Amino acid sequence: SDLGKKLLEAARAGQDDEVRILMANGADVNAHDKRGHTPLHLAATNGHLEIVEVLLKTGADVNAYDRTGVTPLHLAAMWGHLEIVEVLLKAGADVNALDMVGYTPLHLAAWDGHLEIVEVLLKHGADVNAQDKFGKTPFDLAIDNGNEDIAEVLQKA
Amino acid sequence: SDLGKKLLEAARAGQDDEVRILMANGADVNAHDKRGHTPLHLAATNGHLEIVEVLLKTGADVNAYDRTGVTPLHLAAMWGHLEIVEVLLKAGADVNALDMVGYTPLHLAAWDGHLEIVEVLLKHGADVNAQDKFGKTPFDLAIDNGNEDIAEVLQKA
Amino acid sequence: QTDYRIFELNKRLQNWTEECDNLWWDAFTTEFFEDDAMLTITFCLEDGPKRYTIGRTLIPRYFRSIFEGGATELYYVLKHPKESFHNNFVSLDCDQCTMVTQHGKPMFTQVCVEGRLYLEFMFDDMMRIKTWHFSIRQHRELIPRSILAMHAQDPQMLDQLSKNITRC
Amino acid sequence: QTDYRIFELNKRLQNWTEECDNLWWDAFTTEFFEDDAMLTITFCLEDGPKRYTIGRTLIPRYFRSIFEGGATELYYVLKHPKESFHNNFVSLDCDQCTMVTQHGKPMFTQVCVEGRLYLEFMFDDMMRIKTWHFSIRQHRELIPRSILAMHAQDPQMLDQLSKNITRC
Repeated sequence: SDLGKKLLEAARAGQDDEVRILMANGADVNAHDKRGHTPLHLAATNGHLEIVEVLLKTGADVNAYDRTGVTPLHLAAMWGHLEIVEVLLKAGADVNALDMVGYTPLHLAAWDGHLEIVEVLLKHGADVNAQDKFGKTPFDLAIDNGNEDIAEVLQKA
Repeated sequence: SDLGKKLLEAARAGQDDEVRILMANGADVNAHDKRGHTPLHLAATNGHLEIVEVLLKTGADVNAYDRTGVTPLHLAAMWGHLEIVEVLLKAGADVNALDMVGYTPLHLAAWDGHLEIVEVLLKHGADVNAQDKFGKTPFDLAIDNGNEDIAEVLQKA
Repeated sequence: QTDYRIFELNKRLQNWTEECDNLWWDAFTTEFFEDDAMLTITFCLEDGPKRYTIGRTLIPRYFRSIFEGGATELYYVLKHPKESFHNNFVSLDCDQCTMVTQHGKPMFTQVCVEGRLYLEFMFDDMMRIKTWHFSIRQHRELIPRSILAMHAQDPQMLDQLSKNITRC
Repeated sequence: QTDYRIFELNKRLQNWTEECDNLWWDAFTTEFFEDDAMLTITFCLEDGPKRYTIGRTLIPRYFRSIFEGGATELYYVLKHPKESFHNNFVSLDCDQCTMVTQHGKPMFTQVCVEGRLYLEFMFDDMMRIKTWHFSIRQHRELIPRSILAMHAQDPQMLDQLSKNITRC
């Protein structure tokens, strides 16, 4: 509750020492704000790898979805955070998880334009054929946002 | 009243034929709006010389002052209307009339930068020494607004 | 009044610095867009087809990208927009919208992307954007007059300053 | 909210055309300024002294003059203004104000005059400007990149395009 908030704040600001004080003072690691963002969502968006690892280790839900159906793996993939994408898949993050729009992580990485992040998702069995609300595939999104390397790859599966 | 308005409108839009229909239908030529603008103020600002002449002829007050103390001669001088400045002086317009700010016509012409308009005012006995609310003279205003011809002249009186 | 909302949007964008984190773009998108918002950009018909259509999760990532270019300044200028009212929502159709960005520290280029912007807004307390469609006609780039003085006598440097740094 | 008032002011200025009469400038000044308003402009300290101080009767004539230059477009950009409240009035101190004008049909130059704008506003229903002080730091002129492409090979025409068309 009270501690709930401080731990979202600290997870956001990548404040490693302050995440430990709170977790030791009993902060809920599956605490959520009005959006349905968890520490994991926040740390995964701002690229805070060490906080991702330690939250996952203390039972943070790898597959927690916000009110828009968005998971940390969606966010890591969209914002182009390689190491966090790898750590989340290993903690069991759903590679073909669907938000309210029908976006998968692959869709979001196809957009962001991170070459390796796409291959890691494809290696972990991302659906090359997944259609968002607008009938667009990761392929399509990579043409749209002008990532022609990524689209070569996506033309293979 | 009702007709009052149509005659301000027509005086503004320089609509010569519509000023005659109204004057013939009894429109008050010293009619005024919320500002205290008369047909004469309006026609003198938009440069409508013929309407100025015909209003002056049917008893329009040459020296009517709006709520800010502003006369048609102030307005003609500020907007750079030579023929209207000449017609107003001949109908007896006060050449050294003061608004709420202490502006004379000469101050306003000193600003506008109309070389002849200044000399006509000076010929008609404009005060070269008149000080606005800010202690500025027509001279000063012509330096301020970068009219160095006008200021040569004003350095003489 | 919809026009206040795009003023407030330009005002928020002023607070952006290289120092701002990715979650700033989410809080920004939460203030001005609905949870199910849609955003379409149709690009100059001098190029090929080109047409973003993205939902809410990608909108933070779209706006961020405008400043990945070197843009350090973004505002939308709406000349003579049409407000219309309906059952659930208000439309704002602006045929003369300019998206203005300024590149560089110091400023070395301004980019004006001119087109029609259509917005639908929720008619509630929050007045957030349901729909955003910007169909671009053209883009022009302006450079300081000073840069031209500088390189007057450098055919090669004038040849490079001739070239657009963006596509639209 | 004072910031809405300068949005409304930029919005009104959009309605200006060569086709507008001198009394449009009076109606404009009545909507945004008090009957006893004061307007000060302090010009670039690279030149001499230069300092307009004018009362209400000259304010219509001031704004008109901005478009006598060839300017067909005027708006004020306020980056991070400070609203403060007092007994009779609200202050708005904006250290990062840009006065933007665009010259020509078609546009051939944009003029940015950057300085501090201080406003005092009547705190009543009308929220009109009691006081207007703009102390200018600098001005820069931007030209289309296209104009530079055009005259690449014309030393003389590039020498003329080098020169500022305004002073501030």
